[PDB]
Amino acid sequence: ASMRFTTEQIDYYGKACNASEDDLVVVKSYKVPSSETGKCLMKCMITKLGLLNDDGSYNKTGMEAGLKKYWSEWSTEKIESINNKCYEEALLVSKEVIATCNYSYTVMACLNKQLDLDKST
Amino acid sequence: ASMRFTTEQIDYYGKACNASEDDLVVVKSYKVPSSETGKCLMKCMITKLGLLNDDGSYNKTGMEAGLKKYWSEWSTEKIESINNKCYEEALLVSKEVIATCNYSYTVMACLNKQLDLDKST
Repeated sequence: ASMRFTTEQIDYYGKACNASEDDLVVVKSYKVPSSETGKCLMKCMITKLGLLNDDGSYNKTGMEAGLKKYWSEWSTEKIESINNKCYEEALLVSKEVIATCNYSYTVMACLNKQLDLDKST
Repeated sequence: ASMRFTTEQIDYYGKACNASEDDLVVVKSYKVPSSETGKCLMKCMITKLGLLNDDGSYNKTGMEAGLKKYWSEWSTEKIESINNKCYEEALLVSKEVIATCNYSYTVMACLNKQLDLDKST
C-alpha cells in the first residue's frame, strides 16, 4: 500500500497544473522534475485534491476526505490513524517551509512511512 | 501504465541495496533521496532486476526479460516496441552519463513516455 497516483490522475492534474509530458513521465519515474512548473506539480496536484490548503499547509479534514475518496483501500481505520499522526507532525512545521514546493513531498513521505508502520484494525 | 514498482519490491530491493526507511518513503513519494545511498537506490534496484548491466548501461535483452516478467500485463508487441525505442536512445549516451545515479531515472522516464504513447498496444 502506498500513496500511489494513477496515470489518470497524473494526466488530469497535469493538465490542471500546466505540466508538460516530460514533467509527467519524470514524476511517474519517481523523480521531481527540474522545470519550474514540474517542481511544483506535486504541490499543485495535492492542493487541488484538497490535501493541502491554498497556503500550502496540511488540511486535516481535507486530507481525510481525500484519503477516503481516493485511497480507500488503506481502510478507514488506518486512514484516521495516519492522518492524525501526520497532522500532528505538520503542526510542528514553520510557515517558511510550507511555502515551498518541496513541502508536499515531505507530507507524502510522512503518509508513506506511517502507512508502512500502522497497525490499526 | 508506468514502470511502477510495488511496495514489496521497494522493500526487498531496499534491503538489498542498504536503503533506510526514510530513503524508501521518499522514493514512494516520487522523489529522489538526497542521501548517498538513497540517491543510488533506483540504479541499484534496476540493476538487480537485470534492466541495467552492472556497469550501469542499458541491457537490451535484460530489459526485455524484466518487462516480460514484472510487467506481464503488457503485450510482447508493446514491450518490444518500447524496448527498441528506449535502447536506441540509450546507444547515444556517454560513459560519463551512465556512471551517474540519475541515468536510471532517465531510462525509466523514456520507458514511461513510450508507455504513454502506446496504450492501444
